Amino acid sequence: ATLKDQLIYNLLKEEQTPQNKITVVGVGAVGMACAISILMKDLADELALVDVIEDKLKGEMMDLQHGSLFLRTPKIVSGKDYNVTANSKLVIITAGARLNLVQRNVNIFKFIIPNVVKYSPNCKLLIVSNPVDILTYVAWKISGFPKNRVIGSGCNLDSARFRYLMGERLGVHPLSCHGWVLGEHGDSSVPVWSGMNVAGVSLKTLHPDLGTDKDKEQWKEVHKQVVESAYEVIKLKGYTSWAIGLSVADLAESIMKNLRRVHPVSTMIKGLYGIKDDVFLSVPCILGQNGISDLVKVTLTSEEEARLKKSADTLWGIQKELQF
Amino acid sequence: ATLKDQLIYNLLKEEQTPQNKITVVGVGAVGMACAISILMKDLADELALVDVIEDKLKGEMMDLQHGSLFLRTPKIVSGKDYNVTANSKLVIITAGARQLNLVQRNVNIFKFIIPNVVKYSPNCKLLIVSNPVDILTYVAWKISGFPKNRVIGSGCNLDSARFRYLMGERLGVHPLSCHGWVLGEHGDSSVPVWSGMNVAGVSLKTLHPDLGTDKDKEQWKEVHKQVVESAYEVIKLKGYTSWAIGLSVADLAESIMKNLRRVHPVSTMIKGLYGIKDDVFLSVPCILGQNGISDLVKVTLTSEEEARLKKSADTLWGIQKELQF
Amino acid sequence: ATLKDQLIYNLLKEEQTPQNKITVVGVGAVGMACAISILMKDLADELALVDVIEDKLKGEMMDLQHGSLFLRTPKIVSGKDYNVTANSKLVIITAGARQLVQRNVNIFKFIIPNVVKYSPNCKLLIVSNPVDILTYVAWKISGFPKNRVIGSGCNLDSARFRYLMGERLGVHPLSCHGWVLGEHGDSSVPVWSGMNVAGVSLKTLHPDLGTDKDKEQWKEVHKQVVESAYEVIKLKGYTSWAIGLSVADLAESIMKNLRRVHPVSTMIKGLYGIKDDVFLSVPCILGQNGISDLVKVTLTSEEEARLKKSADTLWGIQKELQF
Amino acid sequence: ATLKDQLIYNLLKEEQTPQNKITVVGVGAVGMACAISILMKDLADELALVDVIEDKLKGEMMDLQHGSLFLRTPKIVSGKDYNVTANSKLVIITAGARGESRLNLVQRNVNIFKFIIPNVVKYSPNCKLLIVSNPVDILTYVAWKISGFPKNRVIGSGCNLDSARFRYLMGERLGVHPLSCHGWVLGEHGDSSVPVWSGMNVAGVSLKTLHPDLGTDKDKEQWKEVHKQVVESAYEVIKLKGYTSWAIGLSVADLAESIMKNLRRVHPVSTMIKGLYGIKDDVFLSVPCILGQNGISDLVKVTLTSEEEARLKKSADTLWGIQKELQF
Ligand SMILES: NC(=O)C1=CN([C@@H]2O[C@H](COP(=O)(O)OP(=O)(O)OC[C@H]3O[C@@H](n4cnc5c(N)ncnc54)[C@H](O)[C@@H]3O)[C@@H](O)[C@H]2O)C=CC1
Ligand SMILES: NC(=O)C1=CN([C@@H]2O[C@H](COP(=O)(O)OP(=O)(O)OC[C@H]3O[C@@H](n4cnc5c(N)ncnc54)[C@H](O)[C@@H]3O)[C@@H](O)[C@H]2O)C=CC1
Ligand SMILES: NC(=O)C1=CN([C@@H]2O[C@H](COP(=O)(O)OP(=O)(O)OC[C@H]3O[C@@H](n4cnc5c(N)ncnc54)[C@H](O)[C@@H]3O)[C@@H](O)[C@H]2O)C=CC1
Ligand SMILES: NC(=O)C1=CN([C@@H]2O[C@H](COP(=O)(O)OP(=O)(O)OC[C@H]3O[C@@H](n4cnc5c(N)ncnc54)[C@H](O)[C@@H]3O)[C@@H](O)[C@H]2O)C=CC1
Ligand SMILES: O=C1C[C@H](c2c(Cl)ccc(NC3CCOCC3)c2Cl)CC(O)=C1Sc1ccccc1Cl
Ligand SMILES: O=C1C[C@H](c2c(Cl)ccc(NC3CCOCC3)c2Cl)CC(O)=C1Sc1ccccc1Cl
Ligand SMILES: O=C1C[C@H](c2c(Cl)ccc(NC3CCOCC3)c2Cl)CC(O)=C1Sc1ccccc1Cl
Ligand SMILES: O=C1C[C@H](c2c(Cl)ccc(NC3CCOCC3)c2Cl)CC(O)=C1Sc1ccccc1Cl
Repeated sequence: ATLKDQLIYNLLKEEQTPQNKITVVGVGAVGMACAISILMKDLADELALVDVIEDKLKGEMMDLQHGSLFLRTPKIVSGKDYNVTANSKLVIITAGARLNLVQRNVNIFKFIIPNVVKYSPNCKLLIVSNPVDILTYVAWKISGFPKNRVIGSGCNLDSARFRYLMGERLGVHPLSCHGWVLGEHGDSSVPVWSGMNVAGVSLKTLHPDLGTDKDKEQWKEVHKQVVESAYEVIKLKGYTSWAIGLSVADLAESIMKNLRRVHPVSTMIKGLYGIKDDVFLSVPCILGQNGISDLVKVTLTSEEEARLKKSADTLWGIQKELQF
Repeated sequence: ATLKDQLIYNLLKEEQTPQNKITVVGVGAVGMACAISILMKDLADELALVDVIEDKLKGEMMDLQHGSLFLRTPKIVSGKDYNVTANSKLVIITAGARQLNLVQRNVNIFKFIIPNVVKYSPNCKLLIVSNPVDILTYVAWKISGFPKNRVIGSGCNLDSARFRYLMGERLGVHPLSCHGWVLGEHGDSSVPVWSGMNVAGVSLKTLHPDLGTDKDKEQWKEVHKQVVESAYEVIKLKGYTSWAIGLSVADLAESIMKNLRRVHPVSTMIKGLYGIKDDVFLSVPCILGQNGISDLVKVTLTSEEEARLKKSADTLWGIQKELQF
Repeated sequence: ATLKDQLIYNLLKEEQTPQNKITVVGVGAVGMACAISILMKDLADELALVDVIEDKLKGEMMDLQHGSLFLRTPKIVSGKDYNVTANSKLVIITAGARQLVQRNVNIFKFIIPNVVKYSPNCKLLIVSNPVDILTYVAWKISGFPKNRVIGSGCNLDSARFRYLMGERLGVHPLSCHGWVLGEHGDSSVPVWSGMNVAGVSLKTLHPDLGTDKDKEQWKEVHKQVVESAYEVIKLKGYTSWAIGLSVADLAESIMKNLRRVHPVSTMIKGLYGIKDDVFLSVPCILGQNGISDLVKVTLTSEEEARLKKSADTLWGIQKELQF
Repeated sequence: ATLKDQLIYNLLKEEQTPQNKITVVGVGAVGMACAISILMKDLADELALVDVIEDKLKGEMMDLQHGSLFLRTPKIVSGKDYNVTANSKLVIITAGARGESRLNLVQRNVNIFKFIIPNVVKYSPNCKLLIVSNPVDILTYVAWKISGFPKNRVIGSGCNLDSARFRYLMGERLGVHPLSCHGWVLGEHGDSSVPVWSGMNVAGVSLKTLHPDLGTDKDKEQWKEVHKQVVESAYEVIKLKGYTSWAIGLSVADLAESIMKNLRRVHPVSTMIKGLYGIKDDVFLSVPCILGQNGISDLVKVTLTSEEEARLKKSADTLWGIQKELQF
């Protein structure tokens, strides 16, 4: 016999499958921050890591594995083969690298998505890789999954950054500062001024110039700073990890726990705000165990609606020229 | 009136001195992992970041600041100037770089760090991470002039954390329930205490007398060898180590900030113990509270285990006596 | 030498002052739920319990003490003497039996001076009913500034409202935003204008929201907040879990200096035409100094009238109180 | 078109089976403490409450439901009908009623279990049973016999609270946190529990090695009193507040964490100890068990002294004597 057999008597020995499994595809700067944020929030009972670079993949896995004593996730596995992803509740795509970007990542997704669907056919896909709104469509098209199980990060980080800036401006915690950034993630995002409030008190009601160029306090700058900061962190640090890692983990929480909380995430907007083309844009979504079960019908101004239609038109133009 | 004045009526324009403040010196791979682990464990009400590279420092601070919505730490500040560290309860040194050269290099760095830290937070607890951790904890203690309790070195905390994971894998039991102690000099010269290795109070050395011996048919010595091998393997594979050390440092921070009085394998002034008569810092099980190392566990070591600690102490002192401050 | 001396070497046996201490006065049904909710949220490094009934007080303390292994609060102390409360950051008053005005005042006449004596720089969190009247009583006796005297007020009312709204819409209470303000209890005010999900005003989509002409009768959501309160009392005899969790949430904001907005009772003199020393619930920024700032909610003529009537009613009682 | 339809567009109505469900049977002092501890530890996505007293059950459910804003458990349901328990991963039995004999209590609670257990198995056939109701060691057997579930899916609280109280007392004595103070109380839960002095340590330093008279009557520091106080305290809390809730509530939640999360942590819980320590009868006693998604997958073979072994055999003999006279 052995010391294990000497010390421990076994009752049953079937290698039981996990119940709450999460997969992170692309153990990059973003991917690894999502991983640690998920592990510390105790959202999964099994974490699977997938990457093309086998050496980095093994090292990242081993590093997380050594922290097991301080974690409540008993199984951290990795592999270049997608067999490690089998029966994931949530699969997060943070793969690629920081029109060429579109084309390059589409080819990467051509392999990633069919492999993911092959091992976890009833999973929820959370796309992070940029352009997130275009790649969510790419994933949805390749997977053949229903629109609810294809979730794009979209304006989640944008709204997270907006609520922080608003929070600093007012000297109130971002949790209590309510604001919504919707539409196309990035530069072309839309700040919904009407929805901006603290304790149900509309900021646009108290300050009618809110978001206009006429504004003496320059509140439009709060949205400009969301865009400026993104590029500033890239200029300073070379990458972004912590803010996106935490935001992705927050979405994962609502999904894994079936919380039914409203989040600003990229979804099939076709049929809303006059949009006709198969494009994904960020709107407030109820996130549960089935992904996006319900969508909040935000009342948008003519100006706000126009911007979402223009984003949709722009995004479709690229999407129609894509070879799957 | 501004929209802020229109929306909010002020009772008092604040501001209390920081209450549960933590400072991270060196926003490197290790430093930033300590930062995120501390932020997620809701240990501080204020986090301060210090580095020589201002661009990276500002970037790392801003990135953490954007995640504020998902955090319960209302103030994340940074700066090259140590004025940002003022009134810290715990100051963590993760400064320098990866890799005698590393000793004299990091000693020179500490000659500025430590006096600046003491200047702004004179009643703080120092948590040294930068390598050689055992030597640099002494360096910090000497420069600071702080009592032995307020100078805490990471030491064999990560070593024991890695050991408990490996032991855990071997036995198919969670590392939390697998008890083992790696003590002495952090790194290659660490000591696995085979007498203390247990699960549910059942001594593994009692059941398997060959435990941690050359004749070990199951080769349990490899569990300690793998702790050393893994360290260099992660370095070969990804280029650095962050997550494992980040989590371990946060666990120590928890006992220090919350005054938990939990026992941890950390580097402390081992003079007067195990025949050591020199001013050297080695890892032993320490009770971690609001005053740092208030008490230490007197582990019964074998003549071979004691000899290793004395040899480590002799080696470490040899370097330490030739150091200039 | 003793086994303790043989096993452990001591470096220092000094100081030991509590950095994040919380005190619960009145280990009743409400008090004990506040205690467990605080302990599990890891908000204090020391918990102190005070009561007149010494037997129950010791029993409740010992029970919590046995759970120490599963907690991250190293010191749980109790006593009829307020010496146990010394150096508290937050003191919660859940003392005096449930139904009441003049009775609890006589209880406070001793509780508050004893609390101030041992923790003079603490934040007071009043839970004891009538919460709005007793917050004034505490503020008057303590002599503490407006910010360090916090009343639970409409925190539980809004918590119940957001749950009901949440059920109605099939959305989590966290994402369902609504504000119940004014006098805690029956005379509370639902602010329909502030009611929203993702910044989308429910009153904008449904103009009949919280009126009599509402075919969906959303005015029932507020009625049910009041009805439920009395229903839980009819069914289980008391209320503990809902209030315990709500008090812990306020405690979190205070202890961690979060600066989050909460519906809590504060000195409302100078707002909505109120000229008297009365405490009513308004959205307040909660931190290390308590109520540092308050949100100036735009109220309708009817909403304002209700708050003025509550203020008038509350002052009428308060002016006839002997101090 | 209602305000809900105006505000929210629906993608799917697709209501799925609860993934991480927990059921609490008996919303008493113990039951409700287990409930709040579980809710705050974010272990379930659905909590179901069952009791005979419909009014108290509705009130307890509504009270928890109002706290939903401060919780991460989206569904809190209750009912006298066990249809509410359907698809529960873990079912906890805290259904009982605490100047009566111990034999009156056994058959009293067996009559109660004769309805509870078949109803639980009917709606959640692949669940893990966590027995709390006293005598826990006897009632875990009763549940196992009625359910027909394998040994692993029938978990009794046993000496979990006993060890939790012991580690607190040891912790106070040494001025070290209970987490860092390691000790094991095994065997029959209650008065007849066994303190395993060989396993008593801090940082792997055996206390019995440093102090050989540890736990003996010889003991100059009288460490055996640490175990006596575990028993004395139990009755003292009962004398003082009339019941015990917080300590047991937290302990049950800790077990639930290991089960729900499949942590594979070692816990002192009651399991069938047949063919171990010379016991040949179908009896459940507390030993260190590895708790995962399948319940008790493995058990730690603790080296016991002749005296320690004798106590476990005597407990087993006593427990079987009652168990063989029971009707099912
Ligand atoms: N709010 C949002 O939606 C945000 C999105 N992002 C995006 O996240 C993505 C990832 O960013 P970083 O991690 O910083 O990039 P990176 O360069 O650090 O990491 C990408 C990783 O993916 C791996 N990878 C490449 N091809 C792969 C394949 N076929 N299968 C699996 N793994 C593969 C690479 O080896 C690398 O480890 C980018 O597209 C970036 O723009 C970044 C910030 C915010
Ligand atoms: N168990 C343990 O004790 C472990 C200790 N370590 C050690 O931690 C240390 C840091 O490692 P990494 O972060 O990976 O190195 P790194 O190269 O990523 O980071 C060091 C950082 O310190 C900064 N720095 C340098 N001089 C400074 C000064 N005067 N003031 C402030 N900041 C300064 C650098 O700019 C850099 O950002 C190393 O000495 C390493 O050996 C690593 C792993 C485990
Ligand atoms: N949202 C809110 O503001 C709510 C407020 N409450 C209120 O909380 C209060 C407490 O309720 P329960 O705990 O259910 O009452 P209870 O009858 O269970 O408990 C009150 C406790 O205070 C103790 N006590 C009495 N005089 C004392 C003194 N001088 N010093 C210290 N302790 C003393 C009693 O011995 C008893 O243990 C009531 O006034 C009740 O109306 C209840 C629910 C919600
Ligand atoms: N370490 C351990 O194992 C401990 C076990 N216990 C035990 O826990 C049990 C419960 O204790 P308390 O809650 O204080 O008792 P209690 O009197 O407060 O509560 C028992 C509850 O079960 C309900 N109940 C009765 N018959 C039922 C049935 N057929 N179906 C569903 N519910 C039913 C009652 O209506 C009541 O609400 C007792 O047997 C007690 O000895 C207590 C402390 C520690
Ligand atoms: O989408 C990203 C990706 C981003 C990033 C990465 Cl990871 C890498 C590169 C860039 N940009 C540049 C770098 C060189 O010059 C052209 C493109 C960006 Cl912008 C890092 C980042 O923060 C975000 S979020 C965001 C981006 C723009 C506006 C608003 C928001 Cl919220
Ligand atoms: O102390 C460290 C520092 C270490 C590290 C870092 Cl951060 C960076 C580099 C190295 N290796 C090399 C690099 C060039 O050639 C000589 C040294 C190591 Cl080894 C990375 C690491 O894991 C640990 S912990 C450890 C180290 C050795 C044995 C046991 C343990 Cl627990
Ligand atoms: O203030 C309280 C105290 C309350 C309680 C307690 Cl703790 C004790 C007793 C009662 N009522 C009765 C009991 C029998 O007949 C007379 C008085 C109430 Cl109503 C329990 C409780 O839920 C609240 S909050 C509330 C009260 C009324 C409307 C809206 C809200 Cl939010
Ligand atoms: O099992 C229980 C049930 C217990 C309890 C309750 Cl809830 C109620 C009553 C009693 N005793 C007596 C008192 C009056 O006459 C009949 C029975 C006990 Cl003992 C309360 C309690 O703490 C425990 S744990 C325990 C019990 C005895 C020794 C050691 C431990 Cl760890």
